[PDB]
Amino acid sequence: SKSTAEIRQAFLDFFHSKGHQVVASSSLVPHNDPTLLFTNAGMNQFKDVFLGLDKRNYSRATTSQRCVRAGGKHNDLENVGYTARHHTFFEMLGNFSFGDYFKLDAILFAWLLLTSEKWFALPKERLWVTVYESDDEAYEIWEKEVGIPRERIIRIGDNKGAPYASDNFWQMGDTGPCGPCTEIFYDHGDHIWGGPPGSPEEDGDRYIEIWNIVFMQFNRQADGTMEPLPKPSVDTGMGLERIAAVLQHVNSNYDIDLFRTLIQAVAKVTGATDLSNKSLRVIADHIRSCAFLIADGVMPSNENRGYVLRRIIRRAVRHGNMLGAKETFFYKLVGPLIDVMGSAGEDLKRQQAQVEQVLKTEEEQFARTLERGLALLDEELAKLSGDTLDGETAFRLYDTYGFPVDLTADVCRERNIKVDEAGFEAAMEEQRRRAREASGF
Ligand SMILES: Nc1ncnc2c1ncn2[C@@H]1O[C@H](COP(=O)(O)OP(=O)(O)CP(=O)(O)O)[C@@H](O)[C@H]1O
Ligand SMILES: [Mg+2]
Ligand SMILES: [Mg+2]
Ligand SMILES: [Mg+2]
Repeated sequence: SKSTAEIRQAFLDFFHSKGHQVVASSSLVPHNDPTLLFTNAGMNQFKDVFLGLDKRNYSRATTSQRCVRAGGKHNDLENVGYTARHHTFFEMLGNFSFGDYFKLDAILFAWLLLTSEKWFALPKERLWVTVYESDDEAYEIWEKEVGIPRERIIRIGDNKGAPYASDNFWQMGDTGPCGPCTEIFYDHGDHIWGGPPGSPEEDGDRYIEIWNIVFMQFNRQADGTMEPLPKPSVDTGMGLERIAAVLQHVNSNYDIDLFRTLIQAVAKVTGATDLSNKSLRVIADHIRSCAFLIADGVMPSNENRGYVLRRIIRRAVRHGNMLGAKETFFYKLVGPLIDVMGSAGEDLKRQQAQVEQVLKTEEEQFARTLERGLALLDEELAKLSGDTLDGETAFRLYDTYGFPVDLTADVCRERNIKVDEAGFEAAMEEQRRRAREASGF
């Protein structure tokens, strides 16, 4: 089968050959949005083009966008290591039409790439699609132009309990370009728990969402009102790792060549003996988000973007501990990461020394308190009655040992114990009040 690298290039080559302009991935740091924490979709760099405020020399584009979903609208941090299909850092393969082709040709491009003998040659019987319930045009295309049997075409309405709140209405922000979308799913087999989309068991890893094709129609305003876009457009997004899994005949994103190699590197530097566990997969994922965030200019801190980075670094170091790592390890995975990323690893390669030093410093700093915090936590979980750790202990872990609340919660989750988050937030504010009271400002 093709390697992840070959799949990335094949996708871009397909669209370049179909008249699309190849455009480089944008940074993980949003160029001009204070609002958005990290780039979480291929659309972000084209946002103003879809709005009609910015014009390109080209009417169609294609990119492999590095994305991080670890906060805000789309936060997948707590899915990492629990689902087959979620990363913090991942690449979104996209094709974009800026007032060019619309619904029919978008759907055909996708079906061709996925099912053509000349291209990915996936079997049609394993593919399922969804459309926005009111999108009769997309439905008819799939049914009569592509020939999907009706039993594999699923209409999805406002299933998130509000107007336009739907798995088939795509909107990356509270404002900005958005629209109904049609999505292609692959059935990984009945040995896997989960139902098709539109069932209460859709969240299972059996029917995995591969490719999301958005029909950009509206600009959503702060009033929540939908203003029509000047030109109807197309924004699609396919997960590189997810399509790599399908193509390499594996069910989990972590079973693809890239992660098999990365996970091996993780086991090597930590001394882990298991070929896979939650922690090996978590660290493999985290090095990608941490290294690439640093390479894109994000520095660890206790505020905003810097804190999300710091939080991810520290969770990876904690998982390293659980594997039994005996020396500073996390920064040692930057080399191995650069290598598995191929052409998408060249920016990181340039900044390898900087990134390794940031990660080494951060891990060494946290190591001062980690084991002692873990001992305290273990001590408090042993004397705990009930399924919830009080927010006082969580605050103590934070205040003295530098455990972010989600790191503490991550440890507790593994033992079937919850963390009283409100109790933690209350403790945090009371300290803020003490700081105001004493300082006087
Ligand atoms: N955390 C993540 N890890 C890996 N791939 C992801 C991802 N989030 C999204 N993708 C991929 O990017 C594509 C387009 O993004 P979209 O915003 O539609 O994702 P989504 O959040 O609907 C997928 P899911 O329902 O599985 O979370 C998806 O079809 C999926 O293939
Ligand atoms: Mg999601
Ligand atoms: Mg989805
Ligand atoms: Mg989607």
